[PDB]
Amino acid sequence: ETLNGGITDMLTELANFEKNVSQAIHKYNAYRKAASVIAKYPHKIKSGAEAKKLPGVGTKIAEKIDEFLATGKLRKLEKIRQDDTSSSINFLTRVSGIGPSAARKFVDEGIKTLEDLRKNEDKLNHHQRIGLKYFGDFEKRIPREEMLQMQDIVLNEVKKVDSEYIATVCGSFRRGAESSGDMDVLLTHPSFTSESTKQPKLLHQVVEQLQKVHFITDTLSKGETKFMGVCQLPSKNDEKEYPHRRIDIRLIPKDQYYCGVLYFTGSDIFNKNMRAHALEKGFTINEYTIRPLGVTGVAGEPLPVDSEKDIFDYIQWKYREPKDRSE
DNA sequence: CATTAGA
DNA sequence: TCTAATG
Ligand SMILES: [Cr+3]
Ligand SMILES: [Cr+3]
Repeated sequence: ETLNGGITDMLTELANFEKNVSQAIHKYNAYRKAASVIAKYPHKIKSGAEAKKLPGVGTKIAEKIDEFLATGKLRKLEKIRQDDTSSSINFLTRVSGIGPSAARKFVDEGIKTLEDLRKNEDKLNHHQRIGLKYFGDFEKRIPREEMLQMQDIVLNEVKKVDSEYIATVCGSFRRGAESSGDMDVLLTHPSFTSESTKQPKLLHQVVEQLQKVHFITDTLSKGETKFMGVCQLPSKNDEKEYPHRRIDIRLIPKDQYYCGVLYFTGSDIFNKNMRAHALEKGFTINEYTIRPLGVTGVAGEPLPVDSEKDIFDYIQWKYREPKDRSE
């Protein structure tokens, strides 16, 4: 957690580079299990050799460790951090829409900067276009004060269209967070569960609603169960307009909400931990359900859920307010 | 780890 | 169809 820091961070920097700037999925995979393993190790790595005893730890990384241990740096690390092309890819990727593949491509093309991207808005797809259009605002945080106002409106039209709609703003927001990065809304309707073969419109209805009133202003991707947009709070009585903000809506079988809700609310650790527990408590938790284990090794048979509570009750735990679902 | 775009 | 990009 800190004894092995520098090794782990250098290592991940090592990993992420083969992954993006190069196409070294393997090398890249390599740096991670190592950076993972050296993370666990309860003692101060003193030398490569020492490290080396480890699992996944090879000659290659070992060699790494020493230079890092010995000198407060790493050239390869110092040469990449410097490398303009490489840099370039790391940069371009901030463009929502831009992944490594694309990054590289554009680079090969000569497109390295933001401006480069403007000059060739053609070479870009709608997504990317957007991305590009909302780069600053996309990278900005979202004040809960704002989280509140958005949530507000959103629950309004939801309700407005059909009063039989259940929305919940999951995530860190849900979890009290003084700030968030994009709002996620979990949706469901009685009229849609596991088997009841859809009602795409279900989703449809609402996005449409949101647009109609100006909530949603773009569309990144609209599907029958998963919309992924952009939003903006009606800039008041002038002098102050709201920045563009990512948003995502999702349909869900009424019959699989709460798990989902439970789930999406995190925190990553709260989940894992709760989940781990469910294993003792003779169960299984996953993003959609909760099945009772059968000694044979495994089992199934999704237990019925009407609230965040059922799941809790199920594994006989203390209801944890989302506030303190931190871990 | 599943959903969407796109070519 | 496969491939990329989000989450
Ligand atoms: Cr990206
Ligand atoms: Cr998200």
